[PDB]
Amino acid sequence: YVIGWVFVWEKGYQETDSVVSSVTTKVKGVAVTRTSKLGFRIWDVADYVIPAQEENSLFVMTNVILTMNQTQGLCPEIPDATTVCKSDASCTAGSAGTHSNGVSTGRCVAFNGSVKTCEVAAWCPVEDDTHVPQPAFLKAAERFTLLVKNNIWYPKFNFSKRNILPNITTTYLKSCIYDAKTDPFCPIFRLGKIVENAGHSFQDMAVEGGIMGIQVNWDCNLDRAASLCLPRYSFRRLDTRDVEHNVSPGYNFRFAKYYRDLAGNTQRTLIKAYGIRFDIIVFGKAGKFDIIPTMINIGSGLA
Amino acid sequence: YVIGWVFVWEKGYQETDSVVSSVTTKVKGVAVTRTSKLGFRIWDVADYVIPAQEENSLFVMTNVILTMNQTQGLCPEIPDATTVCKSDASCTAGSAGTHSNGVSTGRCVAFNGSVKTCEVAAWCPVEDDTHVPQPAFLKAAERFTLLVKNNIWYPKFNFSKRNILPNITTTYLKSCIYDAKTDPFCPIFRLGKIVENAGHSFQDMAVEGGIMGIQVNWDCNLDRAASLCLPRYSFRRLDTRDVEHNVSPGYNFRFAKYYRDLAGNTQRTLIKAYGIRFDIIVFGKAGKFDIIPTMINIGSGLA
Amino acid sequence: YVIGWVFVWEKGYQETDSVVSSVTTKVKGVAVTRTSKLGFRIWDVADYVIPAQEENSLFVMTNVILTMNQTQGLCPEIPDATTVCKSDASCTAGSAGTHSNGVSTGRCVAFNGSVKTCEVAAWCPVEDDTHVPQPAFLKAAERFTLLVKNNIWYPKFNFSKRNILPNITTTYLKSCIYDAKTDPFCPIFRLGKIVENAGHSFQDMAVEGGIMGIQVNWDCNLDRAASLCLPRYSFRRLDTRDVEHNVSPGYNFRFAKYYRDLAGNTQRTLIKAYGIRFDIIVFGKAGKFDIIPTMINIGSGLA
Ligand SMILES: Nc1c(C(=O)O)cc(Nc2ccc(Nc3ccccc3)c(C(=O)O)c2)c2c1C(=O)c1ccccc1C2=O
Ligand SMILES: Nc1c(C(=O)O)cc(Nc2ccc(Nc3ccccc3)c(C(=O)O)c2)c2c1C(=O)c1ccccc1C2=O
Ligand SMILES: Nc1c(C(=O)O)cc(Nc2ccc(Nc3ccccc3)c(C(=O)O)c2)c2c1C(=O)c1ccccc1C2=O
Ligand SMILES: *[C@@H]1O[C@H](CO)[C@@H](O[C@@H]2O[C@H](CO)[C@@H](O)[C@H](O)[C@H]2NC(C)=O)[C@H](O)[C@H]1NC(C)=O
Ligand SMILES: *[C@@H]1O[C@H](CO)[C@@H](O[C@@H]2O[C@H](CO)[C@@H](O)[C@H](O)[C@H]2NC(C)=O)[C@H](O)[C@H]1NC(C)=O
Ligand SMILES: *[C@@H]1O[C@H](CO)[C@@H](O[C@@H]2O[C@H](CO)[C@@H](O)[C@H](O)[C@H]2NC(C)=O)[C@H](O)[C@H]1NC(C)=O
Ligand SMILES: *[C@@H]1O[C@H](CO)[C@@H](O)[C@H](O)[C@H]1NC(C)=O
Ligand SMILES: *[C@@H]1O[C@H](CO)[C@@H](O)[C@H](O)[C@H]1NC(C)=O
Ligand SMILES: *[C@@H]1O[C@H](CO)[C@@H](O)[C@H](O)[C@H]1NC(C)=O
Repeated sequence: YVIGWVFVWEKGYQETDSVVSSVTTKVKGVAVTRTSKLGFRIWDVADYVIPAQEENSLFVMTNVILTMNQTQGLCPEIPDATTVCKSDASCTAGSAGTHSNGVSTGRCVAFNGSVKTCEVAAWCPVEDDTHVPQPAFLKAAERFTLLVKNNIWYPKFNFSKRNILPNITTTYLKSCIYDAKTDPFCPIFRLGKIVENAGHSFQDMAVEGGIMGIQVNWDCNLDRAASLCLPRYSFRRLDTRDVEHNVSPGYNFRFAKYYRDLAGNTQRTLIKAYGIRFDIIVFGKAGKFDIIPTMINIGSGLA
Repeated sequence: YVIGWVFVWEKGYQETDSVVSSVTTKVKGVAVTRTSKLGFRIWDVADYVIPAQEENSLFVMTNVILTMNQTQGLCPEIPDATTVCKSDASCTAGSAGTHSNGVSTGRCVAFNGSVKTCEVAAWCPVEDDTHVPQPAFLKAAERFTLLVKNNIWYPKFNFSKRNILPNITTTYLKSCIYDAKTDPFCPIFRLGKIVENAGHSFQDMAVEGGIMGIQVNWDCNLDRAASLCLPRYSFRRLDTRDVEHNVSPGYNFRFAKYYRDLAGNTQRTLIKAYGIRFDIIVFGKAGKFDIIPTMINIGSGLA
Repeated sequence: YVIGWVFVWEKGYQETDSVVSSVTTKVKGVAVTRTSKLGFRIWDVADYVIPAQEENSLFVMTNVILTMNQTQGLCPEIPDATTVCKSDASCTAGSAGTHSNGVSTGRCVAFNGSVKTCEVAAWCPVEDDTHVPQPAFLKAAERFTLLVKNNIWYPKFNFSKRNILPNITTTYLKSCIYDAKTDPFCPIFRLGKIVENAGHSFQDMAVEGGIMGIQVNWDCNLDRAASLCLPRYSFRRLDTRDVEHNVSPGYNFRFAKYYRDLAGNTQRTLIKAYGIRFDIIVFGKAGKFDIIPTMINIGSGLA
């Protein structure tokens, strides 16, 4: 038993290589407030997915903080301890610490509540993120569906395969949603269910944003059949909620847009967009018997 | 013969590792209609490539469907069987299926031709994609040229190399275009020829969009010379045309832009951009003799 | 000694696999000119980082060439030797070479200095890049800081780890900046220091743009402790300055924006943005003892 079995279980036979992959992704679903005889911006795939595509990944804008009607000028910093001031002292004029968004004048200017903060020359008013809004603005996004289409290639063979298996069909695929118990190959996932299979609740993760991984895992013993090489799915949170132990901000990005009247009087407005980012983290290795390399590997065992 | 030859052919000697890579890409070429004394938007690299860069990849906008002059409001759905209606029945008021772009009122509203469809509260009018325009709008894109610049690094060595080989020169590189028979190292490819070397015709693939892979393949026996480690090129289609057997849509994306008068009356306009996406799918393994690890590997053979 | 030691040093024991990774990046810092009682656009993270995110990578806009107030029409080509003309000859009417941005009329039109160039139908005036401005416009970017947050996963284990090590804390992390001699684990790098650790000077590399790699390298003997698996950092230039020996342009991209009056009279303006691109090139392999696969590998040694 021993000698044959150990090589046969271990697979020193089968020649193996790691997988070359390509991906495309779409989100589908709509969100709204009010109805007929009324107006409120209805949300679709052309709004909430920006940027429209990324390599192996996509974003969903779950919650938004709005910075409005800016010009460049003079205003107070936000009340945070590292430059809350009784009077000017460490806030050196003509200097700007790496946390900041503007340059000191040397003045501890008055500000409401806590009675003063250090001044900055900056875009004004400053960005305030002291209270990330709750509930998360795009609360309806839990129900949206992500389509993950993936093609795998093995350079050690003429082989390739598409994650939409060769027996899935139109009238099913227009309404299937993935479930590991009943539909192990439908390429469509429901965003709330991506996060729930990772053990987190989308109700909360949507507030401050985060990063989410669809681990499309490929592993094939290519000896059997092309009909029998198959994908398996798993889901992982990739940020972490270790606050005060710290991690810098929960995942977000801070794009802006900018405008003028005909007379040229500039403004920016800035969106601190909090969201969940979905990374389609494909990985695989696959093996095929192949006698030539096997004879060497098993040859060490044959001695 | 046997014992030495099998190890010598197989390369249990040579120590090997898989490649760390970076890429940059530009497209060059122009497209037009009309001439002097006339006006029609002339197309260049600043228009047709959007988004301007992506990781290991780029897009070319071959064909465009235009959704115009929108507001949020009340309008019919497109005539497709899953909600063509004789009268209201399954189209439940206050509900929206995952195919859709708006919410039911419960009314099977009249619409022209096929006499009715279910209503949605939505962006209106709805997106129509029942007839992807032919010939493809940017027909001239077949002649455009993509420059692929790639640098490879092997962490098991101090080694790196640039795919623009160390003997290519200015006056050649300003006009070379790749051909596997005569110019195996020119970094410039012609888009129509990328697709033709994959066996497809750009004349048709430009209509409904798709995904295309430049497999820049590196494989070196580093023992020989740095002058003799070299890239090899190959081209693969990565989407598939298995319609009715289905694949969801052919590759496209659906960005939009949005506007107001000074009085604030909003619009969007939405581009369903169909195109070819080019993925610069670099992969390599390379090997160098190295006596220390060889002595172990060949040691199993020496027994 | 020999038999045990060679297997024990070489690590045919320990089972090993290559790493699955995710990344997020932010830049922080500000740049300015003039002060109070004066106006000049102040620069922050919402301006200079565009595009707002990319997979494993980010851009910093170090230097900008401006193409202004365009319409489509008739104008001369830039004075470059491959179509500087004494009179019309090779510049065939209705043809456009792959270097160009417009189509020949067959006329060698007059132009100032060198007295003529071939005409193009084009966007006009043409893009001029004959003198990349010096010093680089965003000179202050040397002082900006990039935060690199990286999570690693090993599919051969339940294992994962975050590059912000489990003993880094808030009040340090709000002001640490990386240095291989004193702070080997702070996730924040200073852009000028990224380039200086690669041996180049940011003072010059900022002029014509280029590509820069933060090689976050993971290598763990997982036997020891999760507390003792640790990242190591290194920095590499990935473009090259081999001019005249050539490389096509130094790294840049050429986005544009476009506008109309209410009457619809179109313009574009085009930014040839030169910058440094930062690629967070994570790679790792890690090994853990594991007796089952070891017994096979060492079994060849035991014979
Ligand atoms: N320009 C803008 C502007 C603006 O300038 O008004 C406002 C924006 N939000 C927004 C948020 C709430 C809104 N109302 C509202 C909601 C609840 C109760 C009562 C009233 C309304 C609106 O009433 O329209 C508009 C955005 C952008 C973007 O540009 C933008 C770009 C990309 C993604 C998202 C956005 C975005 O959210
Ligand atoms: N805003 C717009 C607008 C608009 O608002 O008019 C129109 C657009 N197309 C378009 C198409 C055809 C056009 N004429 C035409 C062609 C044949 C025969 C007769 C007449 C004309 C035009 O005559 O100018 C314009 C686009 C955008 C984008 O924003 C845009 C953004 C990114 C990529 C592409 C586009 C785009 O194609
Ligand atoms: N639209 C624009 C426009 C415009 O239309 O005026 C001008 C732009 N530059 C710019 C450069 C210099 C400026 N002054 C100045 C500097 C030194 C001495 C004296 C005067 C001023 C300004 O005075 O404001 C403005 C940009 C954009 C973008 O759209 C843009 C988009 C993304 C990144 C960068 C840019 C950008 O640099
Ligand atoms: C496509 O055909 C295959 C045939 O094997 C179906 O396979 C499923 O395989 C998993 C194990 O990998 C089983 O747990 C399931 O029970 C199988 N399905 C069924 C219906 O028994 C696959 O399901 C087929 N595709 C569809 C859409 O059913
Ligand atoms: C750069 O130098 C090399 C020297 O080997 C040229 O190599 C070509 O190599 C392939 C095989 O890999 C041969 O089929 C070609 O015939 C070789 N070229 C020639 C001209 O014979 C390479 O072509 C050189 N670069 C250029 C631009 O010619
Ligand atoms: C977190 O704890 C570790 C404990 O090992 C600190 O480890 C540093 O490890 C390197 C070698 O990898 C040594 O050269 C350093 O001297 C160690 N640091 C010190 C302070 O001695 C690590 O530095 C700790 N984190 C912080 C922020 O200090
Ligand atoms: C900006 O805010 C002011 C009031 O603070 C308002 O008058 C102005 O119209 C706003 N700008 C725009 C473009 O809405
Ligand atoms: C939108 O269409 C209407 C006619 O349906 C037209 O009057 C209006 O000017 C259009 N809007 C714009 C901004 O062109
Ligand atoms: C474009 O330039 C002309 C002068 O050449 C100027 O009159 C016009 O106002 C400029 N356009 C804009 C929108 O500034």
